[PDB]
Amino acid sequence: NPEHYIKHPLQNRWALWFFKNDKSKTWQANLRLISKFDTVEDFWALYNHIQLSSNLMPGCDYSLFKDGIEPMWEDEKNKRGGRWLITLNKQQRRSDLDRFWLETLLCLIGESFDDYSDDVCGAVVNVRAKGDKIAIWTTECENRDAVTHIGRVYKERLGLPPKIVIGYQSHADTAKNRFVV
Ligand SMILES: CO[C@@H]1[C@H](O)[C@@H](COP(=O)(O)O[P@](=O)([SeH])OP(=O)(O)O)O[C@H]1n1c[n+](C)c2c(=O)[nH]c(N)nc21
Repeated sequence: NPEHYIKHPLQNRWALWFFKNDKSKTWQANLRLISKFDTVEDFWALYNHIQLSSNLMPGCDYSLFKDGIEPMWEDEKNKRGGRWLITLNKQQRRSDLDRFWLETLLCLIGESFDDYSDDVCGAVVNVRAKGDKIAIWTTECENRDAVTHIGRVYKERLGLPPKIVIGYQSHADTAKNRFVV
């Protein structure tokens, strides 16, 4: 009976990355691979072992990306892409940051965007004194149907009311909203 002893494989293998701001080093040198996983059980083992985003020192990031995609604009799968951005105020560090981030992780590993989950590259949480950010990165900023489907599903999974609007920005511009939902 395979069900009783095999781990549950995920559709993709994922890599978790950590960034710590250190002014001595370049941005790329501050980015480090923590580990990879490709089962539900190994996901939770990693998540349960690491700090909540709300407990990270200001200036740190977590990134969860499909194995083979580095969490940087320069990666072949990100250079023509962009991000759905969730901007948090300082009070939301306490109320929403960790629950939004875990919901974002599950959207990725559970492949929650139907046919368009293949357009997903990964997600990033930035812990910053001026206000935290969470973002889902996708591979092609010109694929309007894929980008807007991901954005609408993401907004509903986060539980954001219609009085909130979230925006999608291309990395080429970051390096202006193209879409809003
Ligand atoms: C070279 O500087 C860039 C960014 O200007 C710098 C800060 O990115 P970042 O840490 O995303 O900005 P925040 O601290 Se949330 O603050 P604002 O976005 O300015 O409100 O971090 C570097 N950086 C940030 N990212 C995401 C990248 C990247 O993908 N590739 C490269 N080459 N650099 C990146």
